[PDB]
Amino acid sequence: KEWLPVTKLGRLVKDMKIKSLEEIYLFSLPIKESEIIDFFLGASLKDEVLKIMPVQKQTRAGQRTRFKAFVAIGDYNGHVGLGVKCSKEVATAIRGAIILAKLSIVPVRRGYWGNKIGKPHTVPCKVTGRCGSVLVRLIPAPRGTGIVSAPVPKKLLMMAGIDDCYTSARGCTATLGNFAKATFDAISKTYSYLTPDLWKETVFTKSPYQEFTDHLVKTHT
Amino acid sequence: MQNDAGEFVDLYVPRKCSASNRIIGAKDHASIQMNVAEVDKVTGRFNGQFKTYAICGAIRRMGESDDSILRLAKADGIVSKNF
Amino acid sequence: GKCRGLRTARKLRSHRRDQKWHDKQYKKAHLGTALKANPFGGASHAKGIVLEKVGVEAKQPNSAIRKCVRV
Amino acid sequence: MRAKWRKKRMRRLKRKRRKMRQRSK
Amino acid sequence: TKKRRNNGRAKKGRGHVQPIRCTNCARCVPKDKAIKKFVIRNIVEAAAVRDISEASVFDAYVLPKLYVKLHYCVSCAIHSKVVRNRSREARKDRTPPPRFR
Amino acid sequence: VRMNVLADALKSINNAEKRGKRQVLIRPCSKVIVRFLTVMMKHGYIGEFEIIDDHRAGKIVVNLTGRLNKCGVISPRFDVQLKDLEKWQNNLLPSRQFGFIVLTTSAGIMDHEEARRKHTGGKILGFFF
Amino acid sequence: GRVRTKTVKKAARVIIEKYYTRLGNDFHTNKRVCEEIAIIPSKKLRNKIAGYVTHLMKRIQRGPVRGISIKLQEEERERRDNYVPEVSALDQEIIEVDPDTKEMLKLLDFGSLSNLQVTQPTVGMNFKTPRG
Amino acid sequence: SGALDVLQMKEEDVLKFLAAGTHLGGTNLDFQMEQYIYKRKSDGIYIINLKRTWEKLLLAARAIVAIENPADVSVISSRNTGQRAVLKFAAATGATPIAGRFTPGTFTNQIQTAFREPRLLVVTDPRADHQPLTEASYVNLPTIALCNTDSPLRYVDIAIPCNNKGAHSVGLMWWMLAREVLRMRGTISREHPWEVMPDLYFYRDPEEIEKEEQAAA
RNA sequence: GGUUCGAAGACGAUCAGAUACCGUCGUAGUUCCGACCAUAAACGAUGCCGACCGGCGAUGCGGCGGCGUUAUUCCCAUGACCCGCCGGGCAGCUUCCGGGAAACCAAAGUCUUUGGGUUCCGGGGGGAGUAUGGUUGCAAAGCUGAAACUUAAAGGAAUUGA
Ligand SMILES: [Zn+2]
Repeated sequence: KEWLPVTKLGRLVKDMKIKSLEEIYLFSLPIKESEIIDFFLGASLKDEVLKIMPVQKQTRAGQRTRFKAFVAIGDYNGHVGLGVKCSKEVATAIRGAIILAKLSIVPVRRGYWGNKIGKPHTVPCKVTGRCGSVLVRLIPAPRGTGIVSAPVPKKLLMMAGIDDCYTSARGCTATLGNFAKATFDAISKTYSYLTPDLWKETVFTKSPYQEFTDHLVKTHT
Repeated sequence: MQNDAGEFVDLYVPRKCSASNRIIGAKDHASIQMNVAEVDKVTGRFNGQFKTYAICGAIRRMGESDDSILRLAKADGIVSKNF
Repeated sequence: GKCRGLRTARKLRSHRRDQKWHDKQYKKAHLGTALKANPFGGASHAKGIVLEKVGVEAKQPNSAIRKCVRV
Repeated sequence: MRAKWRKKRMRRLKRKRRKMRQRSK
Repeated sequence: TKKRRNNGRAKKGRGHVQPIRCTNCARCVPKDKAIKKFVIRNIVEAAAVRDISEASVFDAYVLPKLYVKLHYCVSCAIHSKVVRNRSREARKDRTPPPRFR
Repeated sequence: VRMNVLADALKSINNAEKRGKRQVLIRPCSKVIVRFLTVMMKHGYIGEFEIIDDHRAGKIVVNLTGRLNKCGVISPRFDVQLKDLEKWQNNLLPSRQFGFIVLTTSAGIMDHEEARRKHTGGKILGFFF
Repeated sequence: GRVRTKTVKKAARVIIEKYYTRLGNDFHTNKRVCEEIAIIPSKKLRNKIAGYVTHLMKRIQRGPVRGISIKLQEEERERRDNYVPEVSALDQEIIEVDPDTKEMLKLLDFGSLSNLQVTQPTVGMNFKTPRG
Repeated sequence: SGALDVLQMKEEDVLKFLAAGTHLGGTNLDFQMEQYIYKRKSDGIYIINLKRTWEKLLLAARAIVAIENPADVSVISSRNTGQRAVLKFAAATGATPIAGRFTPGTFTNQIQTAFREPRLLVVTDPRADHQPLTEASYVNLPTIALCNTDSPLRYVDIAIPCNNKGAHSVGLMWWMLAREVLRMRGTISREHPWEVMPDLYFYRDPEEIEKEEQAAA
């Protein structure tokens, strides 16, 4: 039950030197630990099982009906994730889906709709993510509208926090394996977009490994 | 990214490279903040301060990273202009 | 269409009009021979006279013999 | 049965139809 | 789908080549479609050269060679068992097998 | 055939922005293209440019900056009224916070926001954001 | 087909790496050492393990073994991996000067001081070997 | 690579480096290596600009000093030519070298016990160590590669044009890099050159070792 | 004019059952002149024009420059080399340019960030390119072209059991 810090950033988490989880996103460091997110955000981190997909690979000894669990993760106002893990038994499938969902978490981009007051609620600009035959055109919406879409991406946007968005589907959206990757890429490419507001250069700082590189090599092996 | 009051409503700001004048994505694992240690002109030893740079994944997958760092150091004033 | 013309209104209008004939769903409802073969001819309900009853077999595995009425 | 044989059988059948029309006219 | 990158022949932008009749069968094969072979061989097999070198009138008589340009089609080449189906990564290699002996 | 030269120029600078070039060289010296460059100079999306003028269509060297996503061409050029301008900017511009629709008038070439105050329409030129 | 098995190979390297000191080239020496340190159920397995240990000792006496991590060879590698030299190469007063770098070093802070000497340009004809 | 007025060079080591063979390039040419060409030489020889290699070496040494901890420096070697050279370089620096046998699972996977994280990596050859070029994209690790005119430039961070065929040309560049890193860190004073014959630091063929042992004994 | 080859057809076996595989023959065709029609996998299963977007070795044309060469050796420059540069034409290798369901393409990229100009054509599958309408032709056949009726399917890519 007690977590052991495998990575070098895990020792910094165990020593409480890095205070912000967005400093990991700033340096774009690869997260390969599952318990750090549960340590900081324990009660807010919620799980929702979307769909179990059985697939049958055919061998000479009949077939092996293995399951593919889709588990969405995250608080309703904050970070969300999408974990995909296929296994032959349901306990290992759900456990691997929860672990890969804790590893893969993304922030969503809230924006304003014309007038600037209060907290942002809608999608700031027209972005999309396409793969397979799924194209969800993210169009902004006024306040108090809702998500005019299918109920599963409506639930994903309720988990995201963007309460106001108009969608526009295109093609065969019944393929869930391409649909989940499309709705993951569409919310992943929100921050990766050149905007006229982002003209001032981002100030830099020392790497967190370089800042405490004298202490981490001496506090353990 | 202001609000009705005036405070920046965003909680983190992404990076932008100065060589290709392009922003850096969130999950860009090839992005490196390359540091250069400052060297005294009369002693030739370590001083204590550093000079930072930015490397994004697009320049690395295109194949111009060693030229982009060379041009950034040339613009900052380390590498000579002619080369 | 494919041509991004300026004075090309009536050409693409005639193309859309011929596409309206080439469409299958719009053409079938507006046939004269199909409306002649239709026993209603625009009617919703219709009366009739029963004269005999004929049994009809069903299809593959889910089988039955159901008695229809010749009207 | 191929498409070429179907075309040949329909060619013979249309020849028979032309013969019947020539005997009718 | 299209299996090969080309159409199984060396026809690039011409359209028609000279038809060459096959050696084993009488199949009318195109030139670039045909599998061509060029085999050189002495007329002696195991001991005919030794028998001629023992019993002859002339001294150190040179032997002729065989020069026959063979042609095979897709069926006849596999019936003579020359070409062989390879892996899909090895199909793209237009190189001949290595000439070592 | 090269009928709309401005469309090929916008496509060339669009591929230049997709690759990440620092400067671009174009062949004609069209006054509409020069005025469009001076319109973009006031917004500050690109850097300052120069021309090499021969006794033909002189060449233009534009030092581009990474402050532009896509500048598509409008072909053919339709008229824009005051009442229909909302329907133009609804499907043409992505967002309400950022977006510019350049259009020429009888007075001069100006953006969409100044034409709303002056209350005078004109034919559309393009869009850039 | 007297091939030493994986149950012998997983055991013998760990035994030598732990008790590298108490070993010997003789068979009867380490045959009784393996009886002390290890619990082997059968005489045939004991003799196979002891023969493979003597074969690994012959490999050690011949040269270095890639698989096992000997502490003595690790110390010998650590000596030549942490042997810091006294004075290394570069900063003599007289090293090479290149004429095309002479032009580009003139701009920034590598100016033409008194301690410079341009050399003659190197001879060369053509930079392509014939393709055959 | 800039803001120094201390190190200065005059004439003499042309006669040493022509016998060493660091000016020698490859046969073919990569299009990204066109700016590093100084001149040509007969029968398929490029002349690598050694004093531009000096500037790239100074930039790489600034990167080595900016990686302040000397323990977490990965010196990756592939062939038998650059084994004793990177061993003596690890002796001069105080880091952990990798002389061949890269194991997929030490840095990428989290099962094996050897789970380290050195920041700075030094690549001997890209076509040989194409597999350590993969983890530079997954993990944020700077890369100092040694490249030829025949070697391409893909998934690299900084490159140094050197000859990676001759043992003299490899051991010479390591033996010159080891002085620059130690003088830019600073332990030992800037006073004396080296007296001992340089045969110790180059990689030696076993037939040459047996021949020298027979000539000595 | 008809040498050779060789539809129809004969003979010999073949086959439980061969005017099928195969051989010996063999008519029309096979070759041209003066004509008729428009059919091929006329396939690259890929509409035309103009531009931007990596590199490499080489072939075929024209032009241009130069260490060392052969021929006329003996001045003179072109044939034959080698080293280069450009344009048009045909390919190949590598590739996180770019995209797709993949094969893969410097084009099949320059599409959701959707508008460069630009003619023709398809709307679940069959009937069916069938009737019927005329047009061209000595004949064969080509053109535009339905409907009643049936059909929850008919398909493309790419993997297993044998
Ligand atoms: Zn054949």
